Amino acid sequence: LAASLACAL
Repeated sequence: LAASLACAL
């Protein structure tokens, strides 16, 4: 979840 937030942004 954490990495997917960073990736999205």
